[PDB]
Amino acid sequence: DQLTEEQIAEFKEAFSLFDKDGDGTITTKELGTVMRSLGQNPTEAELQDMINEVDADGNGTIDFPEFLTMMARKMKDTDSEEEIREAFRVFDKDGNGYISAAELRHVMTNLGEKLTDEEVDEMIREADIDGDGQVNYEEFVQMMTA
Amino acid sequence: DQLTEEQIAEFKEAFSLFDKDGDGTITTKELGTVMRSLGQNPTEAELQDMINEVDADGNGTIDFPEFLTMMARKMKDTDSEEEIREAFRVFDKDGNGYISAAELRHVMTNLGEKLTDEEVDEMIREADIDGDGQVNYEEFVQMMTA
Amino acid sequence: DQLTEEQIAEFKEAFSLFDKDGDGTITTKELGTVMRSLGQNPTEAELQDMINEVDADGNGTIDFPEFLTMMARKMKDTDSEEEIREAFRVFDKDGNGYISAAELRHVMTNLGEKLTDEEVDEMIREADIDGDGQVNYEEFVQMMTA
Amino acid sequence: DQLTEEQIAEFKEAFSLFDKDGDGTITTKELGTVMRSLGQNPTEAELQDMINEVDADGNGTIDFPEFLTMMARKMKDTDSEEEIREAFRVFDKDGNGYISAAELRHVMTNLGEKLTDEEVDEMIREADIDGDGQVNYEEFVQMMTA
Amino acid sequence: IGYKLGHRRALFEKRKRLSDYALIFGMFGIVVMVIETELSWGAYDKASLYSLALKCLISLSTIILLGLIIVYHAREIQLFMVDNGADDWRIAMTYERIFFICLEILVCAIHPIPGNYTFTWTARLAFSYAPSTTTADVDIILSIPMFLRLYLIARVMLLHSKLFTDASSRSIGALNKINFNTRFVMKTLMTICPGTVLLVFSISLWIIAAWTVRACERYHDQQDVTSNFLGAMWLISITFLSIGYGDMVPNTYCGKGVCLLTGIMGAGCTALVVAVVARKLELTKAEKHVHNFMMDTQLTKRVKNAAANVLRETWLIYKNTKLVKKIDHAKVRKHQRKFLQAIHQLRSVKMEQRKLNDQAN
Amino acid sequence: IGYKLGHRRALFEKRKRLSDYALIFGMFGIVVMVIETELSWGAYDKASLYSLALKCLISLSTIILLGLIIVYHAREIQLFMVDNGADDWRIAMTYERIFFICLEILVCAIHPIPGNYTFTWTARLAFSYAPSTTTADVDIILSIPMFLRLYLIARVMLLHSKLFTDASSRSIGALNKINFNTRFVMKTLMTICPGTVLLVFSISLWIIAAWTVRACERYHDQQDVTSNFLGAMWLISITFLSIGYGDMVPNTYCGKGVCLLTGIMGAGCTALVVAVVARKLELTKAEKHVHNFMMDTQLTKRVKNAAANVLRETWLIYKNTKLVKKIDHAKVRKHQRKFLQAIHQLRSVKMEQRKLNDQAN
Amino acid sequence: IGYKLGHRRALFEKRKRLSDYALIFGMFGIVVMVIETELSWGAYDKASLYSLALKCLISLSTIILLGLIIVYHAREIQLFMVDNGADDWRIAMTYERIFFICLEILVCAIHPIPGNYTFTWTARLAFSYAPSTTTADVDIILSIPMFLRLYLIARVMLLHSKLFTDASSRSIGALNKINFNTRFVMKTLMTICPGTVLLVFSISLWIIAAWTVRACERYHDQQDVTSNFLGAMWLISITFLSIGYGDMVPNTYCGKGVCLLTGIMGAGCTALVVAVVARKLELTKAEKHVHNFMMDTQLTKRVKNAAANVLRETWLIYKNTKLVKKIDHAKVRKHQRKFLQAIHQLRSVKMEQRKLNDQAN
Amino acid sequence: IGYKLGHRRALFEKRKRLSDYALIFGMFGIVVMVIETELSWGAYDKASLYSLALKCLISLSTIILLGLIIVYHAREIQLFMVDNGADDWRIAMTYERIFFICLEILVCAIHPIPGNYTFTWTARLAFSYAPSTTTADVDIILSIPMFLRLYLIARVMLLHSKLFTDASSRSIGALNKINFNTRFVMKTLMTICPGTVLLVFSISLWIIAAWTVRACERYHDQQDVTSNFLGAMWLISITFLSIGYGDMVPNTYCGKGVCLLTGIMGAGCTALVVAVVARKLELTKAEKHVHNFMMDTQLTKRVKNAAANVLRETWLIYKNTKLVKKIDHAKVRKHQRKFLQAIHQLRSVKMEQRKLNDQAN
Ligand SMILES: [Ca+2]
Ligand SMILES: [Ca+2]
Ligand SMILES: [Ca+2]
Ligand SMILES: [Ca+2]
Ligand SMILES: [Ca+2]
Ligand SMILES: [Ca+2]
Ligand SMILES: [Ca+2]
Ligand SMILES: [Ca+2]
Ligand SMILES: [K+]
Ligand SMILES: [K+]
Ligand SMILES: [K+]
Ligand SMILES: [K+]
Repeated sequence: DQLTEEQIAEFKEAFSLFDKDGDGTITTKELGTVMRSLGQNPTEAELQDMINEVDADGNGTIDFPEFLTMMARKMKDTDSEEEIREAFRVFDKDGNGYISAAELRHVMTNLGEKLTDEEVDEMIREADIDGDGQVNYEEFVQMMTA
Repeated sequence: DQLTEEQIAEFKEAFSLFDKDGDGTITTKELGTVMRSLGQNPTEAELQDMINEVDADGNGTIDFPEFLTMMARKMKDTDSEEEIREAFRVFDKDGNGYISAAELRHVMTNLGEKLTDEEVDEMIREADIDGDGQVNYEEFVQMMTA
Repeated sequence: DQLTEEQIAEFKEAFSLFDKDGDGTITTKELGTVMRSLGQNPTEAELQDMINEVDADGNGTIDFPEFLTMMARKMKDTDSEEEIREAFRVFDKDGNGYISAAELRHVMTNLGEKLTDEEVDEMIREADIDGDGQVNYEEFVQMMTA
Repeated sequence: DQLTEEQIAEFKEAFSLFDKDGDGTITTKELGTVMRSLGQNPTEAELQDMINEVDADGNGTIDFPEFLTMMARKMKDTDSEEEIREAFRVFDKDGNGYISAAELRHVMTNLGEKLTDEEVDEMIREADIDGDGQVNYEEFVQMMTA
Repeated sequence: IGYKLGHRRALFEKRKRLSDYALIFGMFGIVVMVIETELSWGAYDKASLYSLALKCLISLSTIILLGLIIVYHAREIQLFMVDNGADDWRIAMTYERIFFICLEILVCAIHPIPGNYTFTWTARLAFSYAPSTTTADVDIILSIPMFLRLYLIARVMLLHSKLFTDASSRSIGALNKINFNTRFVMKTLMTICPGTVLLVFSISLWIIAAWTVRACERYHDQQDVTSNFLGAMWLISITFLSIGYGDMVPNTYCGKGVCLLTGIMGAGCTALVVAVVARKLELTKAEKHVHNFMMDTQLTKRVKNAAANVLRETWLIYKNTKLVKKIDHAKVRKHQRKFLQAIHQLRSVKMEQRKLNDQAN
Repeated sequence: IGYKLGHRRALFEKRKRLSDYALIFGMFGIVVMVIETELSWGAYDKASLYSLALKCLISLSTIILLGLIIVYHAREIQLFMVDNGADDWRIAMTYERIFFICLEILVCAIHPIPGNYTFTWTARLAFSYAPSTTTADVDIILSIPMFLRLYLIARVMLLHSKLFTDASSRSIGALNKINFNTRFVMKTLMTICPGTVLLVFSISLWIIAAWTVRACERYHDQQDVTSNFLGAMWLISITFLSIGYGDMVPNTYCGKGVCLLTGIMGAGCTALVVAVVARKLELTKAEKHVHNFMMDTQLTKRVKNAAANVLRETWLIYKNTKLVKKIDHAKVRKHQRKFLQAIHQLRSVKMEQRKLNDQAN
Repeated sequence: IGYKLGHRRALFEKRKRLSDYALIFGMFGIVVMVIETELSWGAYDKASLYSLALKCLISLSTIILLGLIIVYHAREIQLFMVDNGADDWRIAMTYERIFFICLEILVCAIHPIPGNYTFTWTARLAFSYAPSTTTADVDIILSIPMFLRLYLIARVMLLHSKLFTDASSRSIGALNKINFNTRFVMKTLMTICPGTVLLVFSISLWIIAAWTVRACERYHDQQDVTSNFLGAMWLISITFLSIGYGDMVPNTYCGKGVCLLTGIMGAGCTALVVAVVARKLELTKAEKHVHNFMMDTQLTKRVKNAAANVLRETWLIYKNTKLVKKIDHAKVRKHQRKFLQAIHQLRSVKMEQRKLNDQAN
Repeated sequence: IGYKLGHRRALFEKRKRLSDYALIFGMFGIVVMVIETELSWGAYDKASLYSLALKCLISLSTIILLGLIIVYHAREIQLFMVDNGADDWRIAMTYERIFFICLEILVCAIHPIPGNYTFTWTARLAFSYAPSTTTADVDIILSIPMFLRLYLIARVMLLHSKLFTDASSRSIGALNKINFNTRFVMKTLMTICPGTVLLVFSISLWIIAAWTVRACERYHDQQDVTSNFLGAMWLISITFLSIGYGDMVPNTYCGKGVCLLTGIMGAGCTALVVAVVARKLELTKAEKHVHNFMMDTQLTKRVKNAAANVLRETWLIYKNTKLVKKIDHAKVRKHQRKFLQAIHQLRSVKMEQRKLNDQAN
């Protein structure tokens, strides 16, 4: 199947929305143009971080092969590899990304369905990859290892 | 009749709306205060000219006897010797006040009920108080002599 | 029946709003944040006086024990020890809290229920705390002595 | 088939809308005055360019004969000598006017009613005023020669 | 100033006083007419002494009312001459002041005169289309128009307005170039007290229209349908709301005209009520702010509660898959369903939170 | 440029003049038809000389009207050729200009021709479901459609508009690119004079619909119910307001169609009236400022008056408690009640004052 | 703290418990009355043991309800004394408090007492105007007013709201000086959930009004018209929407009162629904921006497509005029028509684009 | 990429294609039912071969429709498994996906089966209250519910929307967190084309409701009142606008239900029309600016014209007073009246111009 000729032109129409002067490059200044017209005024770091993740060539701009991959993730109704991140970032402190291991005991025993002490005790002892009590997203990657 | 005791407090109550803290005088600063709350932001000269006319004492401020006289004329439904000036100021250029005599000839021929040429010809007679062709309001006060 | 388990925890929820992160410390910067979202932008001296009164420790902030006392007086339907203060500050001259003795005679004989001259005469002769003709706060506390 | 006395006065009323001081002509500075009241804030070049075309005297101001000719164009329901200008300026970049000859090949073949290659082929071979690949509005005046 | 501000006070008082006796003598005649009309139907007849005696008390009141109206207009002329500089009473006559005086005289000059006169009346009955003919009296024609005398109440109410005689208000209006006319009061009232005038007007119209309908319908009703006072009240109420007529269609054009007027008034009042309800339900700043505060707190709590379940289900699945050797797939699929539900709930709550926040910003 | 502007004036005058004779000859036929229809019922019959003589005056007017319409369209074609650059009349025919000419011809070509023709008509009566059969004439079918000739009034009114033929407004139209089309006039009118067009349209519809309903209902009505002009007026009025039918349901499809149209028009007019009432109630800046000023003054006075009573009651309580040895508790209770009432009133007035001050900014 | 907050919670709990037993004993009597009224028509008669036994269970419930109301008022008095600092209980007696207690007692004291009493009832029938006389019992008079006991549900609902008994919101309420009144809850609900209260109120009114109408009409109806439950439901529904009565006009006044009340409630609900629909159609910022983006893209594409045809037709005309010697004028005319159409379409699309852009800026 | 966006395309096409055959087989049965119901009344009877032959063509279509629905749901399950990471069909069953499948099956499984069955039907006639009993067939019960099959049109219309399968729209929605739901299309349509959906829905409801009412009323109507198609159309139209019933009250309950539904829909549509009319009357910036410009010019001209007359009358008075010896006072007083009129006109025009200017600033 892959992509048909009619389908190829479809992405070009969507690709042309981010190429005002062509060049096959999606620069930082171009993002600021479209976001202002969409009721957004984000900081420079936000757009700098946004383009950073969706950049694989390393030049700084975005080409079609990177554009095609990011669209497929959007087409998915639910990205199961992102929701766990959002739950961590709700309880995240000052953007460190390293959550205290002792803090998780309270949020699991009381918030939600009140998980039992014995089960959450097994949770922390298996999540003690750090060995000191400051867990991070490294628990998430082993959660989805299979 | 003059003014009865219950009428004494009536004007003072209205006078108290311009006398804030027992000033006893109506200055420029207080006048600008009430005008802003009434949706007006006039220039300094406008308020200076407004208080200039009602400054009979000469101290630079409005007194209660002065206030009584000016507001008494405002009770009239129509000040007879004031609309003639307004009509003159409509046909006035750059606030000079010297309306050209030849200008009155044109406005009386077509604007209004179209007086005849011989009618305005006699009108311009005695209109030149000196013989140059400029009249500010000496015709107006001559009109209301009796 | 004061330190009941559910009611103490409920006060924590109310106390958590004014607690920034984890400190039983309420300062001038905290009030500015909460009042801004409630359509209030008071002057610096305002909240400085506000926190001053609800301060007993003397550390320049608000403690949890002080929070209970101030909440208790707000739950009461009517504070009889502040209404008389309101009736004095409406008649306050400039802000010093000094009201002349002769002023009270007019506001009592005319404004209100038209109190008799003999009654107000007995009022002032007893209200003379020193004998100069100016009462600030001692009259109110003398009224509510018993 | 002339301009009667009623017609002459009719244009004066329209002409008086732009002759504020009765100068017999219009200055370029007062164009922004009427445009501001009509919800328009054009740049200096726009108003400079607008008066440039309708300036026949060359002094730098517009005379009545130019104004009379201006209305005649406005009376026309469709000025056929300006519609082609609009179409050309749609397919125009950076206001150069030097439209590429190869660019016209693609639009005619696909964009529109799908003209054939043989039809468009004769267009460039005739539109080549010099033979370099850049076409201008001299093709348009050639179209409307007869 | 005494010649102007002292004299002007006397004219205002004289004009104000003359508008109360006129109202008293206008209401007296209406009351006497209603009593006489009610009592002349069954208690006695039009050829008795009671009828003549009770109708001779209306002409005297009408004459007094006309005299009072003339004196009031003369005093208004005097006030106009005093106000605007003039020394000739003929200047005020401007082909418009004359017309309204005659209109007032004609309106207030109608009353049932003494005597005994009759005429013939014919009508077509409702739902049966049968002719009906009776002998009536001319007093019914001359009594209903006297309800037009109610315009005096508006004048009395206007002349007693505090915002109409006060120096401070006059000075502020002169400063702001506002117009103190006989219509501004209505616009102010429709804002300060928009729910009282509607009720008063509705009740007055209800009672007057019901009485008028019953009085017109007495002559051709023999089955006690449209001649009953409660039936007339119900018919007026259901015509005001535009529901229908039922079996209460009048046999007379008088009732038809009254019903048409009631329907028009009802439509206007419904439009006004719709506008008032539209202009009432909006919130002020304080309640909006406190509502936003409480909503933000509740949504934050719900966000935390929803975010807990995602981690709970993820841990449950991971523990149940690679542990204790064999696995029960039913539990695994149940936990996967719960995981998806938690994800969807979290996404919905986050979207609602962001929408409310950006709206409240 | 003298040729273009001078010639363009003549075409406009010729086009404008040709639209008045058409209106005169269109109204003449309607008037004659109404008179002939009224007089052919009881005065004379369709087999007389009066009917033929009076109906022979409609065909001539129709022919003149058709000729005038054709000349008007020819002059419009000439104007279109002059305006846009063209030198051939065949360019204007665009399959849409042709269709409207035929539509106009068909609309204006219908009239009752001379002769004496008949047909058979059957209907079911209301409230009784009884069949009715009469013999009628074909002239009733050919006369009612002539009311469609009223579209000429709109054209005459439009061509006489100053805002349509003013040379000064062209500059502003160019500067703002506003469309001076045939619909903008209604948009302007519904704002400058929103209460006159409604009244004119309502009265015209009322009279025309009542006459048409009576004209169709004359044939099958033998009890003078729906064939009476005042009854038709009342039925149209009560259907416009959507109150009901009473006992006035027509026995003919004419009445049903006219009543349906009247109901639709009434619903639209009610919606427009609601919108107008909503638009006509907001205040301007000057009156709002004056209102705020007066409210602030009154509220300040009320605040002082309420604040006096608190101190008064406090002093009364203190004097009555620790003085003259023995005390009467009833006075203490009364004074405490008054103290609480004064406190509550003061709090309420302060709240109203602060709310008004916060709002008025 | 101590007595200030520890004791204040006990009073609230005592006051809250006393409002549920009152509701239970108020609903029990209504249910028993409905069952007894239904069963006393055909099953047994008012001179049996079943009637006495089943009506003796209402007086006991009424006595218990009165006792509970008195205890509730005493506890409210205690709370008021605690919350203000007064000592004597007599201070709280302020007339307005006394009047409402008596009003509640009178409202809740009415019930059908045991016994066997009768009276004579007469009415006029609809559409026939025929008198009708029956012998009825006094229990119908004493049972319908018991539906006034439904005011307790509002009290129970109010006392159970978290937004009224939350100590956290007190700080914000004091800061913003917002009045937490018994009416604020309604205004908040009309915004958070504006579509649920309307449905609940409509269904409750529908059922209660239909039952009451049938209970009135069963006495004088012998043809099963207005005494049928489904017929009563349909009559209430069509009166609520103000469509008409059909042949469903009641023969009794207590049916007319219910119909009038239903019409008034329907008018109010229609106004509220109009306001809600008006407030529910606004678009938020994000959707507006997305719509503008899509519209701009589509309009740009249309502009390019329209601009191509102008050049195409110009080239076709030029090729067809000065080439291959002899020329067919039909092709030239067709191409000129297409050229003009393309010009007009391009102008229209450009105008729409500029209008959308300027309005979206 | 492969698989994704290549395989997902095939599932979309399969799902879209399966929704058209379902619509065709759903409309075929409705058409055949209408023809059979019309022809079974007078053309033949239920014990013939035509009836059996024509009713045997509905069961086959129903079976095909059920098969298509099942296949569509299976493909939707496959798409859901593809989208969200899962490898088991049992995960999708969530106690809600199952319920809607059963609801669809029950809705689309009803049709008139072959055979000849009868039942007894009793009703009360309108305006006469007379019982009526007939023998009917069970096919009337099993045919009307098939109009519920119209929900497929919404699905077909939604799946064909361009704004539903556009990558650019999805990208913008991601950028703005836009929830592209099955209801958002209605929200957009009520703004882009608010006058077409109302007309289409009104006409469809009109025709379907009229046919259903006539189908109910054929059984108990012997006087051709409510069984006539045009009469049913008129009754539906007058119930939609809530004018009344006239003499067209149905004798059946399924007519009453249709009338109630029509009334509710009419009230909702009236509210929507009011909102649309309110939204469609505000002006844009360009026309407002042009209107302000023209008004300012006209007011300036009127100000000059009014100001001329004051000076004119002053000069006339002065010339006529102290000249030509004796004076005629009639001319003097006439000129004074004109002077006052000119003053008042000038003041009014000045006030209006200043008000317009400050409003337009
Ligand atoms: Ca770039
Ligand atoms: Ca790149
Ligand atoms: Ca001063
Ligand atoms: Ca002075
Ligand atoms: Ca702090
Ligand atoms: Ca502290
Ligand atoms: Ca100039
Ligand atoms: Ca020049
Ligand atoms: K209605
Ligand atoms: K109705
Ligand atoms: K009705
Ligand atoms: K409405």
